Amino acid sequence: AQNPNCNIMIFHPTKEEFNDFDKYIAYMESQGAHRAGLAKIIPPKEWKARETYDNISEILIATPLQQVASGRAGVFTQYHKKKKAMTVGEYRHLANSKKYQTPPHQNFEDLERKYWKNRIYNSPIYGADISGSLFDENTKQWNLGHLGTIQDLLEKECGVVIEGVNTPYLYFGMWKTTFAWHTEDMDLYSINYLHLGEPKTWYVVPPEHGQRLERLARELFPGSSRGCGAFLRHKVALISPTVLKENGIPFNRITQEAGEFMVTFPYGYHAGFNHGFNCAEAINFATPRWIDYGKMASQCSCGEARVTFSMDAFVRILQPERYDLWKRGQD
Ligand SMILES: O=C(O)CNC(=O)C(=O)O
Ligand SMILES: [Mg+2]
Ligand code: NI
Ligand SMILES: [Zn+2]
Repeated sequence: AQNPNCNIMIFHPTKEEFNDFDKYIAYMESQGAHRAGLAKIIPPKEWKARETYDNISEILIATPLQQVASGRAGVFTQYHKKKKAMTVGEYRHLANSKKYQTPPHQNFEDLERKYWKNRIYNSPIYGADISGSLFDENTKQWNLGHLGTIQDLLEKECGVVIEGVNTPYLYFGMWKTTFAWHTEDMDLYSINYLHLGEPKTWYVVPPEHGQRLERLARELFPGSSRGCGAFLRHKVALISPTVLKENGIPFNRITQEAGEFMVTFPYGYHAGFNHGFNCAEAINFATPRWIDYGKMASQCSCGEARVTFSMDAFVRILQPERYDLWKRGQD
């Protein structure tokens, strides 16, 4: 078995190897990369996502989210308070203000210590989940707006044509902006490209050990657990590395820098935080290996998780028994 300790693997494809996206994912999996739940891909030196970032300031962040925490430093939830619209140039200036900017620090480890010590005492503002792309249309390789769609993958594997579309999302971050512990919708893959700015630190639980994280979460968030049998689908709970180590949960960590891709694998729980002003682009995708994960994915039916139009068909075809109850949650 390749990668039996479930370490995060880092790949350096050549420009020739960067042509065929599906083939390269399958290669990484041949080497055991999926066992970690997360992999890093450093693009060939010849590749670029676009020519410059000099003209992005007029993108609108229609609904910036202030991420307000409750709990203790290592075990907390966050809720998202909607703020007034602002442009990316206005958000960048905010991120760089004395109230929100990254503190002085020695290295990524010192910054990580400061994040876990102090996150709960601040409410950073995240421009998350913005439909759009920063890849140039002429970028042919690993262009997250030109991937094969999940609907087409389901159709190729299972023969059933379904409605729905699959487009990317932009994320504008600042110091302390936080992504809570989650797997993807329908336990899909994700791919995330850090276009510019400061790093993003990731934490990940191997897919084979995901249920250990779920059991800990039920213990740490006991009211939430009674409310919903899949409350991590709400994307609000944070647990620190120190707490995970105290409770014996297997996990790994890595920091993504500008110009790098990350792939999350089916049922790979992940969480993390931004170091400072940045912009990322991410999208879900599928492979043949995902289908069995999609069939088994948990679902929130309490009403909180509320997701996209396109998840309907995935539930309806892969999980027909759950469909009725899940759809009640959506309506
Ligand atoms: O970058 C973020 O805030 C969150 N991204 C992801 O969870 C992802 O790419 O799967
Ligand atoms: Mg612009
Ligand atoms: Ni994710
Ligand atoms: Zn729920």
